[PDB]
Amino acid sequence: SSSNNSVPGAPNRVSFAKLREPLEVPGLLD
Amino acid sequence: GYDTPLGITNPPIDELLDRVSSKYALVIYAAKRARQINDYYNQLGEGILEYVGPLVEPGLQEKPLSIALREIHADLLEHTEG
Amino acid sequence: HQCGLPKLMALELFKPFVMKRLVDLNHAQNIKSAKRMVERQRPQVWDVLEEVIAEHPVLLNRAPTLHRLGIQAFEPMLVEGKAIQLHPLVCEAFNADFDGDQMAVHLPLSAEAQAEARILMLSSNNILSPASGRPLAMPRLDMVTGLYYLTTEVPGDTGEYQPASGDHPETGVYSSPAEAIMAADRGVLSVRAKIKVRLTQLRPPVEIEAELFGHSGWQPGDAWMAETTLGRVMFNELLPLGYPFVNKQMHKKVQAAIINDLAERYPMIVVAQTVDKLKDAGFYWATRSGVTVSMADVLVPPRKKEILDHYEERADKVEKQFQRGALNHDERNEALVEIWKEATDEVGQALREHYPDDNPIITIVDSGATGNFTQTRTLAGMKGLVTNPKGEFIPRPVKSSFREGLTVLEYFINTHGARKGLADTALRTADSGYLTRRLVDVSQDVIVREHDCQTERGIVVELAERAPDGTLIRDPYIETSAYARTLGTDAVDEAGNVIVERGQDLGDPEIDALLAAGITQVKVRSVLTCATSTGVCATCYGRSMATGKLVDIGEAVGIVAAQSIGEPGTQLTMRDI
Amino acid sequence: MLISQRPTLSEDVLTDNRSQFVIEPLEPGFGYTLGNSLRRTLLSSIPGAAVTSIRIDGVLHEFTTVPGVKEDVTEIILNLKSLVVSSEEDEPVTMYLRKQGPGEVTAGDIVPPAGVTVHNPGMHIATLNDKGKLEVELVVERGRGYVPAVQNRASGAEIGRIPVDSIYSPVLKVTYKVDATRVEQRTDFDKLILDVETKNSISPRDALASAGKTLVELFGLARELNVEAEGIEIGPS
Amino acid sequence: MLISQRPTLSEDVLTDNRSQFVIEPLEPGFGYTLGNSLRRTLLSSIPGAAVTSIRIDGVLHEFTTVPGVKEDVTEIILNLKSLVVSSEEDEPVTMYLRKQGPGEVTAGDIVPPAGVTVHNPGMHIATLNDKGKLEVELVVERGRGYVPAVQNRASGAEIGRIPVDSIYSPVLKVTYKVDATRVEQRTDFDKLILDVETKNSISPRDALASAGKTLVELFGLARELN
Amino acid sequence: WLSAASFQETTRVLTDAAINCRSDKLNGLKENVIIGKLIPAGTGINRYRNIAVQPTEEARAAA
Amino acid sequence: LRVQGPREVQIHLVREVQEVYRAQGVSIHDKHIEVIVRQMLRRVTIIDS
Amino acid sequence: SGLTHKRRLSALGPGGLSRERAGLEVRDVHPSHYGRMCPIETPEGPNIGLIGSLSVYARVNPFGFIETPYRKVVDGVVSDEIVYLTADEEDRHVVAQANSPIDADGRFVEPRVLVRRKAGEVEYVPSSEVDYMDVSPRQMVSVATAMIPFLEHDDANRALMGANMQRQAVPLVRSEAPLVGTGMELRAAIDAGDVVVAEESGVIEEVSADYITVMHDNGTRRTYRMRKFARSNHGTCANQCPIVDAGDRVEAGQVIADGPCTDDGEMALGKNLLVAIMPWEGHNYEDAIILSNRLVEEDVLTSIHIEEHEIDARDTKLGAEEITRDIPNISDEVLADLDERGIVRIGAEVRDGDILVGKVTPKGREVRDTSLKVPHGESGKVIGIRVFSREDEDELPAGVNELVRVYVAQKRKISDGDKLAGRHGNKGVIGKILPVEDMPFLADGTPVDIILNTHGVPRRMNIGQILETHLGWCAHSGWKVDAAKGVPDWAARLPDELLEAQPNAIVSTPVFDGAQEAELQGLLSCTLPNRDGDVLVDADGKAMLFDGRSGEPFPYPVTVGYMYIMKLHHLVDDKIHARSTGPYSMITQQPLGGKAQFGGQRFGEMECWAMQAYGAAYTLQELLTIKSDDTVGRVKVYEAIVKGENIPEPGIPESFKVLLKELQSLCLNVEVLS
RNA sequence: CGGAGAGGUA
Ligand SMILES: [Mg+2]
Ligand SMILES: [Zn+2]
Repeated sequence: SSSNNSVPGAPNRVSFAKLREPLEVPGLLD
Repeated sequence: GYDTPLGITNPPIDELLDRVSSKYALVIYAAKRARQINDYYNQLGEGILEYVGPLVEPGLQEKPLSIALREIHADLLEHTEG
Repeated sequence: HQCGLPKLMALELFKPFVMKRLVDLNHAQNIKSAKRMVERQRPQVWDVLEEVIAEHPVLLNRAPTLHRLGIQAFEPMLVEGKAIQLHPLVCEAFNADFDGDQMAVHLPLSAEAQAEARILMLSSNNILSPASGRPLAMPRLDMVTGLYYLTTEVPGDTGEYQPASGDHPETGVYSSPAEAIMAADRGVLSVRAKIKVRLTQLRPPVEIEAELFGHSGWQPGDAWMAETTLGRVMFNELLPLGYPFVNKQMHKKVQAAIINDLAERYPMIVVAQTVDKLKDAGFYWATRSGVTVSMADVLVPPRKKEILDHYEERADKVEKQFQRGALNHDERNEALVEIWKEATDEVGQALREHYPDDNPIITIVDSGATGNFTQTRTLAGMKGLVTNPKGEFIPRPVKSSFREGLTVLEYFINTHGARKGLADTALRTADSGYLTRRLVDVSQDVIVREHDCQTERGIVVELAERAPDGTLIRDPYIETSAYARTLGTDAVDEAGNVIVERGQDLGDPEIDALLAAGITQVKVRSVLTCATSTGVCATCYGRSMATGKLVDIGEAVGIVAAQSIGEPGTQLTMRDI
Repeated sequence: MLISQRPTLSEDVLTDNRSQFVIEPLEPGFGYTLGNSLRRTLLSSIPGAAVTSIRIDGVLHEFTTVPGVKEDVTEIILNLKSLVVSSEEDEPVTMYLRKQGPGEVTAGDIVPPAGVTVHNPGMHIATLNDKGKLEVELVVERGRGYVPAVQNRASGAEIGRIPVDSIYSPVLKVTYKVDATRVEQRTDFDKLILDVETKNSISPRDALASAGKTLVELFGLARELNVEAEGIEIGPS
Repeated sequence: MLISQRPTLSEDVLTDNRSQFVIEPLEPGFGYTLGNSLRRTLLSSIPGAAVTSIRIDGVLHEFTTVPGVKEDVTEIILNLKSLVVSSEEDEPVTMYLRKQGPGEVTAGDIVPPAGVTVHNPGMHIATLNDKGKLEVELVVERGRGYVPAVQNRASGAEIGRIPVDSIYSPVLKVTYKVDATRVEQRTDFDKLILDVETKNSISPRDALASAGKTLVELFGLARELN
Repeated sequence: WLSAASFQETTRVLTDAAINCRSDKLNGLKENVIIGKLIPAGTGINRYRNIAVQPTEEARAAA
Repeated sequence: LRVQGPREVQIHLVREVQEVYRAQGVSIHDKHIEVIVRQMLRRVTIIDS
Repeated sequence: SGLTHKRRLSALGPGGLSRERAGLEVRDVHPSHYGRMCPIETPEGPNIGLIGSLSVYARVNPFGFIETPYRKVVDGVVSDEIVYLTADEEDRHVVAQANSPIDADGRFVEPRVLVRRKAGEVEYVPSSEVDYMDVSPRQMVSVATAMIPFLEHDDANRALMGANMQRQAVPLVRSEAPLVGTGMELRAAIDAGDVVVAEESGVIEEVSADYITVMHDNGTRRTYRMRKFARSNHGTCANQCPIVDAGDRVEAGQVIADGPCTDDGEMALGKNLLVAIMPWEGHNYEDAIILSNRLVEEDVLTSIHIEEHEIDARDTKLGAEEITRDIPNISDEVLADLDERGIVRIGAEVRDGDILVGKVTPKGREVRDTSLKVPHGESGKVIGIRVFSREDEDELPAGVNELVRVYVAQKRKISDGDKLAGRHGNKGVIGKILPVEDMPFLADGTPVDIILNTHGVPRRMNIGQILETHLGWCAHSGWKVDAAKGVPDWAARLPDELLEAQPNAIVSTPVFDGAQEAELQGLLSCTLPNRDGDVLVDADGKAMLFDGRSGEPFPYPVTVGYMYIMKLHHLVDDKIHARSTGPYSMITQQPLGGKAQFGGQRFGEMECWAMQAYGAAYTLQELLTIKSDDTVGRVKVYEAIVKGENIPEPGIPESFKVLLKELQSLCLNVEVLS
C-alpha cells in the first residue's frame, strides 16, 4: 500500500495503486 | 437625460461636437484656446501681450485644456476653418 | 474612462510636473532641492502628485497591436501595489487576460497631444468595432452569467403571484418596487418569481403604451401595471429613463442588441454609463447565482454502454467483412469512421438530453458566457475520433471522457493532434503579420479628400433576391453588403413614388422600407467607382462604422481596411485547392 | 485607543422626502460593518402605523369589482395600501369612509377618529360614476417593518374583513455604497454613502436619529459585560 | 404588532477560552447583521500585545546559524512567532531567555518582568547539544492588528537588531448561528448565539466588551442629527 | 523611391532609382513619418491644422 | 479581366475573399475589401507608343 | 529543473536542424517515441518539438540508439526477465499495455487488449498474439510529467503547461509535502542529489545546524557539512537542514538532511491551501486570483532571493586604483556603513543607491569615484563578502588585483501581481488580497485561503484539479470507512491501510493508476467531524459558506477543499519599470533598451499604424521627434515643462541624417532640394 | 551597451 519500501528512512505515503511494478526505476543520471 | 459627468468626461463630447464640423476641428480648437490661456498666465508674469485669461470662473488649479473646453460648451468663442 | 496606476510608476512618469509644483508651493526653493526631494520620496511629494496627475490622460498599449483599439486613452488614479488595474470592459478590445500579460504606458505632453488623447483616443468614445460596427465594451463571462441569472423567471418560485382562489384576494400584487424589494429582503419573495407590480418610473412597452396611454407618451409620473419578475424591474431600472420596458431573459445576443440600439439612438455617454451599471449588476449577481464545479455536477449519460456496445457490433461486422476480403483497407477505414462518428453524435445527443436546465456547466454554456457543447461532450460523454500526424482519423477511436480517465494509449494517440495544433498556430501567427504588412503598404495612400464628387457611377447589391414561389427572403449576407452605403439612384417600385431619396445612409429603416415596397436590387455609391483624382470622397465611402456617421474629410481609410482585414488572421485557420 | 481620523457625517437634500448621507473617513473595513447594520435598522426598526384590515360593503363571496366603482377591488386595496397614517392608540382602531354618488373619492374624505391622522389628504382612492355609494371601514394599528397579511382563521368577528399587507415602516427604501477616501500613502480607507427615502410622515434625518438610538441601545448590551475594557475611542466633537 | 420586550444578553461558558453568548429577542432579520458586525469587530479591532524585535548574542542577521543549535535562526524566529504574551504597560518592555548546555529550550525558560506574562510555557524554541549557549532578548509591545516588520533603518537600531512581524490579535476564531421563529401570526423574532474563542490572553467576555465599546462609539455619530 | 526601399528589396530599388535619377516629392504617410513631418491626414490636413481662434466680441466686451 | 472587364473581376475578388472569411465566422464590411481591390486595378499596359 | 535539464534531448545543434528552416514534420510525435521520449513535455514557443525529454525506464545502447525495457510474455503468460528492445527490434513484435488485467497466473482476465500493432496502431487483438508487455502504466511520461496526479483527467495542452510550470516554482522559506502526491517525489529528490544521503550505516553522534557526524560501525567518523543560505544560478536560495537526532541509527542510502524544495526527503514545491470555486464580486475575473491575508501575516508563500554584486580594481593605463573609505566630496554620514577596508559591514541594510564597495580611479586629483551601487529597485541585508587579493597569491584573471564580491538577501512575501499555479496548468496572477474578516467562512468559522473562478475550469478540460481538491479535503479531514457489516462494494478493491486514515494523512495516486471516481465519492461520504460532531462538507463535496462582507449566508453551497499551489518565478517586483529621461544611444541618438540601464519602451511600427488610423498626427510627431532622437528638442521640452512655458516645435530626427550619410557612402548622390 | 550564442514570458 505504501509507495517507497526500498529507501530505508522513507515516509509512509500510502497509495491507491492496484498494479505491482516488476522493475524498479533506474538511476536518473546514468 | 444623463447622470452628472465626472472627471475628464465633462463636458459631454456630444454637446461639444455641435459647435464644430468634425472631431479634428474640436481638437485644434481646444488646443489653440489652451495655448492662448497658457500664454496669458506667462505674459502676466512679465506683461500683457495680446491674450485674455479664462473667460469663465477658473477652478482652483484646473488645467488650461479643461477651461478651454468649458468655454466652448457655453458658446463664448469663434473659429474659422482653412 | 479610468485606469489604476501604481504610486511608484506615476512618480517617475510625472517627475517634471511634480518638481514644478513643489517649487511653486514653496516646498523647495530651487529645482535641485525639488529634484532630490522627489528622489527621496518625502511625505508631501505624494500630496502634490495627486493634484499634478489630475485630468491628464494616459495612453496604454498591449503588444501585438493588431488593430486600432490596441491603444486607448484613460484617466490615471493612483492605487496600491505594483501592477496596473485595467477596467474589465476593455479586455476584448486589447485581447488581454490576467495570467501574466503585460502592457506599456505613454504620456502625451503638448496641448495638441492631450486634446488628441482626450477626444480621439478616449476609451469611453470607442465602444464600437471599426471593422464591423459591433460593440466591444459589452459585458462578457461573469457579467453575462449574473445578468442572465437575474433576468430569469423560474416557475413555482417563492412568493409567486397566485390568482384568487375564491376565499382570499390575489396574492403577489405589490404597490411599488420598493415594497417588492422589502418583501424579497424579508425572505418572502424571490427575485426570479413572477409578480404584478405597479410601475411609475419605467416607460411601458410599445403595445402597452399604445393601448393604454396612447396620446403622445407616458409623461413620467403616470402609473401602469406590469406582470414581471422583480429581477427584470431591477434590470430595466439600469437602462436609460426613456427606454421602453424590456421584459426578456438577457442572453448575450439580447444584451448585444440592447447596447447596439442604445449606441445608434443615444449619445455615447449614455451608452458608457449604461454599460458601467450593467457591469456592476452582473458582478453583483454572479456571486449569488451559485455556479461551481464538482464531479457530482459533471453528469454522465445513463445509457452510454448500451450505445457503445451497439456500435461496436457494427465495427466488428465491418472488420469481419474486411477479413473475408469484401473490402480493402480504405473502405474499412471509411466505414469505421462513419460508424464512430454516428456513435459520437448519439452519445452527444443523449448527454444533451440528460442534463437539467440549471446545471452550472449547461448554464454557463447556454448563457453565452463562454464555451460550446463540444467541450461538454468531451468532458462528460466521450472524446471520439482523433487525428493522425498526417491528418487522417484514427479508427479506434478514443472512447473515454476526461471525467473517467483516458488510458495510456488513448493519451498517447491524443498527443498527436494536441501538438499539431500548437505547431500550426505558431506557423499561422508567423504567416499573418507578413500579409498585414503587405496590405498596409499597398493601400496606405487612400484618404478621404472631398465631401462629394457628384458622380453617378455605382454598383448593384443583391439585397434579398425574390423567392421562386413568391416571397421576399432577406439575403443572409446583407449587413456587410448594403448597410453603411449611400444610394446613387432613386428607388421606385411598381411605378410608385421614390421610396428612398438619392443620398441616404441606407440603415435599418431604409432597408426595411425598401423590402416592404418589394424591390430586390438597388444601386449604391462605392469607392470602386469614385471619380476623385486623388483619394476617395466621403459620400462614396459612406458611413464610418466606428463613429456611426458619415466619414470625416481626413479619414485614413486604407489603414483601417488593412487592419480590419488582417486582424482576424489567426482565427482564420490555415487549412489541393 | 484613540482613532486618528474622527469620521464626520454630512447630508445632501434631494427632496423634502429624500436625502443622501456621507460618513467619509471610516477606517478600512468599517464601511461594510456599519452600512448593512444601519440599513437594516432604518428599514425594520422604527415604529409607525399602517392599515391592516378593511371591509367593503357588498363584496362578500366574490372579490372582483364593487357595484358603483369604475375600478376593481385590487386597485382599491393598492390605493389604501399607500395611505400615510399615524396613530397613538396601541389597540386597533376603526375608521370609516363614505361618499355619495358622483364625485372623486379621496383620502381627505375620511373623518379621522381621535388619535388617527392623515398626511396625504389628496390621495386618489376611487371615482364614483354610476350613482352608487361607497362604504368601507378601515382599521389602523402600530408596529414596525414590513409585515405580510396575517391569515384570519378566527373569521367569526367578520367575513368581509380583508387583511392587507402592512408597511409599518415610515422609511420606504434605503441603499448604500462604499469607496476609497485617501491619498496620503493609503487608498484603503472607506466612505459610507447612504441614500434614504421616507414617507411623508417623517424626514430622513429624523429616521437616522432613531436608527442610531436603537443601535446604541443594542450595542450597550454587550458593552455592559465589562465596562472597563479597552476599545477605540473616536473622541469629542 | 408592536413587540414590547428589549433584547437581553446571557453567557454560557463552554471552557476557559471559549464561551457562547445569546442575545434575544431581535427584530426578524436583524440576527445575521448584528452577528456579522460583532464578528468583524472581534476579528479586526481587539487590542493586544506581541513581540516586536529580538537580538541573539552572536548572530548579526537572520541568515546565519548559532553554533551548537539544531535550528537555523530563521526557524527560531518562526518558533518564537507562536508565543502568547499578555502585557499591561503602555511602553516597550524587554524580556530575557538564557540557557547553556545540553537540553531543549522552551518558553518556560523565559523570565518576564512585572506585567507581561507568558501564557504557554513549554512549547518549543530550540535544542542545544553540548556546546550551545542561547541568550536571546525579546521586546514586548502593545497594539492592534498586524504591523509588518519595522526595519532598523527607520527606527535607528543597531546591526544586531532583528525586526519581527507582530500580530496583536487576542481572538482566535469567531462564528454565530441564528434561531428564527416564523409563526403564522407575524409574532416573529430572532435569537443570536455568538461563539467567541480567545487564545488564553483574555477571556471572551473582555473581547466582546471591547467590540461593544467600539461599536457604541461608532454608531453614536448618526444619533447627532436630532 | 523612399517608400519602396523601406518595404522590400532595398538594393534593387536603390540601384534602379540611382540610374533613373528619380526625385521624391515627399507626400505620404510613410515618407512624412520618416522625415519627421506632420502626416497629411486626420488633424494634419490644411483645413484643420490652420484653424483660427479668437474670443467673441460680446464675450470680449463682457470681460 | 480579359473576358468580362474590370467590374466583373472586382466583384469576383470581393466575393472570393468574403467567402473565405465567412467560412470561419468573421464579419468584415465589403468596403475595406473594395479599397484593397481598388488599389490593385489602377494601371494600364501599353501596346503602341 | 536541474534534473530535467540533465535529461534533455535536443535536435538543434552543430550538425542538426534549424529553429526556422525546420518544418512541421520534425516537430511531431512519432509512434517510435513511445517509451523513449516523453510526448508531453516540450517548450511552448519557437522550440516546440525540437527539445524533448528522455523517459523514465529508457537507456541508450552502445551505438546511440535508445532502448526501453519490456517484460517477456511466453505461452500467454506474462513472465519475468525484462529484456531491453530498440525501435527497430520492437517494430517486429506485438507489445501489450501495462495497465492490463492479469491474475497472477499468467493469463489475461479480459479477452482483448489494446496493443500497438506495427506502426503504433492500437488494436483489439487475440490474447495469443501478444509477445511483450510494458513494465508499468507510467512508462511513456518523463520525471516531471509523472508528478501530476490525475494526469489522465487533463488535456494534453494543460498537462504540458503544468509539467513546464513545475520547473519554475521558487523554493519557499518552509517546505511541506503534498497530501495528494503521486509517488515520483522521493526518488526524484534523491537522484537529483540536493539531499544528503548517508554514505554508510552507523549511529548519529553529534547533529548540529552546520554538520552531522555519523559514527560508523568500524570506529570511523565521517562528518557531513551542510551548505547554508547559498545562492543558485538563478538567484534562489539553497539551504540544507539536518532531519536526524543525536541518538538515531541511520542506514546506508538513508536521507540524512533536506534541501531547497524537500520535506523529509520528498519534493515539496508548494503549499496546501483551502480553496473555494465560486465567482466573487468580479475580482477573480478572467483568470485572476483572490488570496486571504493570512498567507502574508503567517508567511505561507514567502521566499528568499540573493543577488551577487561584483567589482574589481584593474591596473589601468592611468595607473593603479584603490578601494578605501577615502571617497572625496562625501560626508562621513553617508559612509557610516563602510568599514576600514572599503566594503560594507555584514548585517547592514542597503537601499536603492548606497556605497557597497567604495573606490576611486584616477582617470588621468583625477581620482574618480566609480563605487558599486545597489541597482534600482534593490534592497536587503549584506550577508557575505568575498575578496580575492593578488597579494594572497589568488587565481585572479589577468591584469587585476582585487575581486571583491558581495551578497544581499531579501525575503519576498506574496503580493498583488505575483503568479501562482497548480500542477494542472491552472495559472493566474493575484487580483486582490482580501482582509481575513471579509472572506467566505465555513459554518464553524474557518475562512477560505484562496478563491478560484468557475468559468475557467470546464472550458480548458483540466477537471483534474477538482478531483485533487476533493481528495485533498478527504485526506486533511481524515476518514474511516464503516465496514461494520462487510466492506462497501465501492471499497472492495481498495487496499487495507486505506480503509481508514487519520487527519493530515498523506496519500499517493500514481500518474495513470490511482483513485477512481467511485472511491472519491465513497471517501467524501465518510469523513470525520472537526471538533464537534459537525461535517462541514457534504457528500457532493460542497459546503455552505457565509458572506463575510455582508454576513448573510450565500444562497447555494460551494465546492471547498485543499489543493496544492506553487509560487512561480514571475514576481511583479521584477516586471515594473518607468522612465522619463536617462542614458541614450550614441549612433542613433535614441534611448537605450532594457530595465537595467533605465531605458525606454519602444514605439514600434504597428503602434504607428494605429496612431495613423486614429488620425492623430501631433501625438505621433512628438513621439517620433522630441521623445526619441531630437537632441535639442528633448532639452527644450524638459526646460519648458519644468517651467510653465509651452512645448516648442519638433525639429529633424537624427536617424535620417545617418541614413543620408550611409547612402552617400554607397556612392549615391542624395540631396534635399528646396 | 556594440556583436554572437543559449534559455524563457505574453
Ligand atoms: Mg495571457
Ligand atoms: Zn466619389
